[PDB]
Amino acid sequence: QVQLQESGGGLVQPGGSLRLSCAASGFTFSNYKMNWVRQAPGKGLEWVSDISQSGASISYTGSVKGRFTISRDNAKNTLYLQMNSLKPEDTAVYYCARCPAPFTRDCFDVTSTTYAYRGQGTQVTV
Amino acid sequence: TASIAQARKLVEQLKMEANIDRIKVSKAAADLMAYCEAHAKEDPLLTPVPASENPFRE
Amino acid sequence: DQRNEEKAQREANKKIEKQLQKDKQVYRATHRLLLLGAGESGKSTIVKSGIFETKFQVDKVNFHMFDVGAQRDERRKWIQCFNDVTAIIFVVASSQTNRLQAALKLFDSIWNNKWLRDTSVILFLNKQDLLAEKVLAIEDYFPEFARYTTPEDATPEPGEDPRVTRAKYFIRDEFLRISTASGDGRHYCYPHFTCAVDTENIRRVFNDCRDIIQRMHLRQYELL
Amino acid sequence: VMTKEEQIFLLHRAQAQCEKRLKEVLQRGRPCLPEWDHILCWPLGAPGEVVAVPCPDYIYDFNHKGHAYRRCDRNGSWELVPGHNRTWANYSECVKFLTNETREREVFDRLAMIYTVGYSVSLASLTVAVLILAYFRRLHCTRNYIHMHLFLSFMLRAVSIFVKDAVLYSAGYAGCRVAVTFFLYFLATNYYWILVEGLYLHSLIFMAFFSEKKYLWGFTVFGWGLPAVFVAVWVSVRATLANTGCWDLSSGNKKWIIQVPILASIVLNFILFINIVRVLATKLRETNTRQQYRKLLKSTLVLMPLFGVHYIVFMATPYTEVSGTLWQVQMHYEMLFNSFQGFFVAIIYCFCNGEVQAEIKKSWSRWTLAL
Amino acid sequence: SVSEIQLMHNLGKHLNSMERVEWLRKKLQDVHNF
Amino acid sequence: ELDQLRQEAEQLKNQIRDARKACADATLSQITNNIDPVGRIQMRTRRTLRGHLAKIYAMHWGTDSRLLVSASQDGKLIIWDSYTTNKVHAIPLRSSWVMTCAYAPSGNYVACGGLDNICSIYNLKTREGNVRVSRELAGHTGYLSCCRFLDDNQIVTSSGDTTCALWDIETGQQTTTFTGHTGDVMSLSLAPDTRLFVSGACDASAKLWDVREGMCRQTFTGHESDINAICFFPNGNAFATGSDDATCRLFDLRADQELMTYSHDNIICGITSVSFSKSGRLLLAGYDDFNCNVWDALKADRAGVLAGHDNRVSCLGVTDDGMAVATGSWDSFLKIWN
Repeated sequence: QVQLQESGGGLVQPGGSLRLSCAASGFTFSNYKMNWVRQAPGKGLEWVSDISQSGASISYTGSVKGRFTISRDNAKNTLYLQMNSLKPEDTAVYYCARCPAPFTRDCFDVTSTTYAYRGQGTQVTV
Repeated sequence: TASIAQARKLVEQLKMEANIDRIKVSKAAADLMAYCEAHAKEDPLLTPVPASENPFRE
Repeated sequence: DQRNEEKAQREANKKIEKQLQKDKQVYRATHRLLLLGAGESGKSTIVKSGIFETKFQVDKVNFHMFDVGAQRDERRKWIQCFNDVTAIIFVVASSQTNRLQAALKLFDSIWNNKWLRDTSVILFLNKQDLLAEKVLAIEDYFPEFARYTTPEDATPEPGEDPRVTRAKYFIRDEFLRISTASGDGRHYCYPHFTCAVDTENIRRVFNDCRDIIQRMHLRQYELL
Repeated sequence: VMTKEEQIFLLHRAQAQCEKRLKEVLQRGRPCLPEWDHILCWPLGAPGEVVAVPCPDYIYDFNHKGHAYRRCDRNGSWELVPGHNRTWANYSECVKFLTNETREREVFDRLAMIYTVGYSVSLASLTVAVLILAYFRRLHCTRNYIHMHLFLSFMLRAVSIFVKDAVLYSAGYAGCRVAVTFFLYFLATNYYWILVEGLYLHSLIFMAFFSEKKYLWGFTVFGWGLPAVFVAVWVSVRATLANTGCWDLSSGNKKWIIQVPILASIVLNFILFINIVRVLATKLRETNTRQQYRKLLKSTLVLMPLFGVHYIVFMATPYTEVSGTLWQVQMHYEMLFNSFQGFFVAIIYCFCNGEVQAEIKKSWSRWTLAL
Repeated sequence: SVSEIQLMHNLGKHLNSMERVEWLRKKLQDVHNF
Repeated sequence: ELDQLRQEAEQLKNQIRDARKACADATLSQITNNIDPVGRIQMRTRRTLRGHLAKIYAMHWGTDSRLLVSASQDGKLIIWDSYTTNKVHAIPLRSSWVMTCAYAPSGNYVACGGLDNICSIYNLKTREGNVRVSRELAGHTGYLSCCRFLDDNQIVTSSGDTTCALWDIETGQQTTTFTGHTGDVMSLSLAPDTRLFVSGACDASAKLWDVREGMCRQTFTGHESDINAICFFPNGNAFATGSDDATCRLFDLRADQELMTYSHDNIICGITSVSFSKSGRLLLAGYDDFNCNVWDALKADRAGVLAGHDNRVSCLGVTDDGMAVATGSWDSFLKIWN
């Protein structure tokens, strides 16, 4: 089954650093563009970062540029996000999301309320 | 939180689908094989029909 | 013996084809548009059941605009139905949640879909009045705004603030960055600035559809 | 200035006029009496002298400033050439450089060779082009229908020119006139289908809201009927006012019945060409500076043979003397370009077309897949 | 002008004049010699 | 009381996983190894049906194997006589975006549907000679993706609101509601006895349903992307699914597993349509790369390619007697192969 398992959340007094991991089983991890989406309390799903099939094209939203680094490891089926210099407004549940189709540049509905290819998430609190 | 009731009915569904009797894969594969060989003569796509007995040209 | 039951079929086919020849002319004379927008984007304002149809007419040309009402926020299976449209009218609240970035991601998905490679987008950058009202009273969410210089090819309005001009052209450049990175001469983007009160939006859509038809006819001759 | 028949008339007309005078004088001293030598009416000759007569004014190719001579005997008789029972005469002043050669006889053959090789190449390429267009049903558009009409017009032009050359140049009967009439008709149809190409592209850009069947039928009738109209008017004027020989020779200013509509189409298509390249320039600059200039150059170069913008150089040139430099430049240039226009159009709009190439690739691939 | 029709007219006039200039010599030659 | 419920669900998933793993003693490839291949299967296009102005999404054969209906997004249902290439009806619709069409096995009715969230039934057998709307079935909150008749009075629909529904046409009211999917349902396939049907949604899952009681019997996973087409095996004991991951897969109902995968390294486009042959030996699949590949079901081989369309193949269908196959595509043409 297409399953995504996150880890690495917790508590960071403002200014610290965390690393989030995402274990992926059930599909060819190299054919898929991956995403990181979060949900702040009393808010909707927002888009944080994405990375291509090979880690060539990388993008971030403006509020996290210079602070987060997304990375793949296509051999061990894992995805990472290095959260450096955390502000107190970064508290959210962070989800590891997958684009719905192999060999594509578009990812339509990763930030939807009911999206199938997305894990249960991890809670980081600052 | 609707997640509680959703997880409840999910667990109910999973135990409903867990205890059902399963047959061996050899058996069902042989069954598909036997159906495919027993009906091979009545397949126009697998064994094309003489042209006089064909509605889509003469 | 059975030919009497074949001439009836030929007569029925004659009648059906003689009707379909009229349907073809009424079909090809109409320009279908898809009105897409995000939340709180003022889309229902510029409009002035699963699908809401709306027909209008500019200079003897019949337009047919469509808006998705009842569908969920998944979009990857019903947006494929909207090839063969003359343009996609995309509305953005250009002013809680970073909904400008959500609009940029939706535009990037639409511009780079395997099936939407040939459909053009008419971009309506809305709520310029609220944009001015807020910049009079941004680089936190867009770091490159601290480095952004207003383009010297700007066409400002008389007496307008050099602040709101810079903000609006920054958002337009954020969309043109996606628009110019791909396309290869298959589809075009038409950005506009629309306020709360603008009757000129229908005329803008008309001119843009005319441009799209002209460029398609030219590409059929390998002239562009 | 005179035809063979007209010059024969002028001679016999003078013969009949002199016949009256010659009978009045010859039937009524010892001068040498006027004689008819089958070209000129000799004067009364002085005894023993050479009799000088001005070169006849009714023989076009004589030097009208000279005189011919015969030798009059002292006894009033005409003197003979020593050793021969013929009267002595000398016409030098009149006809000594009478044969002035055929230098302009070489240029004509050269021009014939130029346009026959060009029209053969064009005809072959256009035949295979219309076959390729008519076979594949994927390329059945209105644009391709108009292209097929244009190609047929090119081929009928070439065939008419070949038939006219075969009939006229190896008098006054039906084969000449039918060949000439069909030649003029197919010329006119070619020019007007070039015009139709221009008008169709213009309407396709500048209105873009068009009824396809109405306009296509109107274009077909415009491209095949008005040529028939003014060619029929030319034939009706010729058969009533000239009806002379076979109609290849011009007859007094009624050549413009066919030749004014063609020049009008040329100038109109030039105007439309200018408007089209203007619109292309605006479209290329409003989409965003060297690639845009290169693309505009390629586009105008590939539009040149379709709109036919090379007739504009010499469409206003009057009828020029056939040995001047202007005439020779005009003729060589026009033969070379008119003969290869259809070849260029076939290449650009059937062979270098991406859709036709894609269809050919697909068809050949599945043909080899069928082995 | 149209170059094909002009070429036809010029060639026809040339051939008419050639026929005339050959008849004229023939006539001058056989009239003067015979 | 959430993590405990999820761990109970997880241990139930593990029990299902190893209860399936204990049943796989041999593979379908191990058993059909010595079976003779079918050879190269060459087909020819016999008819090309023309008349639709825009792309074709759906088609369905009649049970007489002569008539077929098609739906195009210009807003017409055109019924064809496949033997003579004649049009029998041309039905104008009140909504252009049709996405599904169904033919009733009685031959009297046709059902269309699309982004209007409504299933419209039409009556082809009338007194005045005019095909009119019998009833419009409302109640779905999303678009209709698939509809299949059961009788002249019952019809099963599939919607983009993650739900299937059973309808009673004479009353217009939804009888049974089939819930359980987490993504939009794209395809349905009825069992040959009309007691079961299986759905495939955009959550990489297939589900079996009991039409009578309304209960989910089995859930099948294994695809990596959204399922776009389901078809039953001709005996009702197996089915095949095509997805956006360029693989078809075969599932059993008694073994609750996947038996075969049909994939090639040269295929990187999704699958739009799936159909078996009458013997069940051939699996026909329409792809996004404008072609249609024929597969051997008991093996994993390509037996042939149906080439000839110029845009995305949207719909496939084999007649009830297996005499021909019909393909539609976004080039607005129907082709019949044989």
